[PDB]
Amino acid sequence: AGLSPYADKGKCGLPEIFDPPEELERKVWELARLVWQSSSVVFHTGAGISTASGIPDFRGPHGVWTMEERGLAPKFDTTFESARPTQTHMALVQLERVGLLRFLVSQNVDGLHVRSGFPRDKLAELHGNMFVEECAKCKTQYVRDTVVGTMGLKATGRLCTVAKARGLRACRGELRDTILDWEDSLPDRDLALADEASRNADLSITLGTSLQIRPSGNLPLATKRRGGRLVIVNLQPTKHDRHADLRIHGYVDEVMTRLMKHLGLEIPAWDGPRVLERALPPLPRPPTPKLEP
Ligand SMILES: Nc1ncnc2c1ncn2[C@@H]1O[C@H](COP(=O)(O)OP(=O)(O)OC[C@H]2O[C@H](O)[C@H](O)[C@@H]2O)[C@@H](O)[C@H]1O
Ligand SMILES: [Zn+2]
Repeated sequence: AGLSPYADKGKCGLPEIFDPPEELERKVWELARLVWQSSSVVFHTGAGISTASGIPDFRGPHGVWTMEERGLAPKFDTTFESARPTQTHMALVQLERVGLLRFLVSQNVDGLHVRSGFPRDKLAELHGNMFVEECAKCKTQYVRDTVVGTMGLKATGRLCTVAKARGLRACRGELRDTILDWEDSLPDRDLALADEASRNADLSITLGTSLQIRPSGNLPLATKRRGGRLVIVNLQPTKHDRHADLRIHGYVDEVMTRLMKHLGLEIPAWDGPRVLERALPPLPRPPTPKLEP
């Protein structure tokens, strides 16, 4: 970690919980009905959906902050550039393709949602993206193929190339990274879209986040606030466990694989990094799912 020293990293290293198989099976069927029936589905993702790609989380038993409390560095089985989207990442791509996902709110800086092919206009990256730099003068973002090279909103060394003055010159503004440091204000645009999506959802589903950061972790509560349903999928306890209508303790890849199977949808294969700015028009709404035995 090349971001500021900071006391309050929240509750780290709590034990993991696994729902027994009968209960897990019933819960994922309930999740499948909810997703199928709801008019406006918002997913909230954190670091737990990228552990299967080899990227450690922050507050899990081997998390970056957990290990830091005992002086150790975390283990990175991949670099950000070489990380591959998980089944969860690709399941979200497909749910968006078939009109079963309205918006995706992510706290992850790992760049995997964009790189999986998920459309940027349905994505809020609340804490940054290691691959994205932004012009300090005109606010244009650049999605790079490789990590921009700084963190904590510093200058990257590159300048903005967007044409200005009838195309007689470039903006030349200073490009800076988008990775927030501790206590930085969230990106205005992304937060406002995320809060709007949550405020108008009838279903919010959280995946692999302990929900300990504010305001990011409080956004799913806005769904519950208007009488919509809240689902939390996580191995550890989360801050907002007491507000969930449905709580699922299991491997997020297991949950999402079973969910897609219940919806009658294939999880597509990833074929290398993409960047999709705007969502395509949806595929046909899938055949009506079969229900639980
Ligand atoms: N395969 C898995 N399946 C289900 N749950 C999992 C899995 N792997 C890990 N978990 C759970 O996944 C959860 C991940 O929780 P946290 O580690 O706090 O990550 P955040 O995304 O909420 O952290 C938010 C910000 O805080 C930081 O400062 C950064 O700025 C972050 O952006 C754990 O509770 C694990 O049990
Ligand atoms: Zn610019």
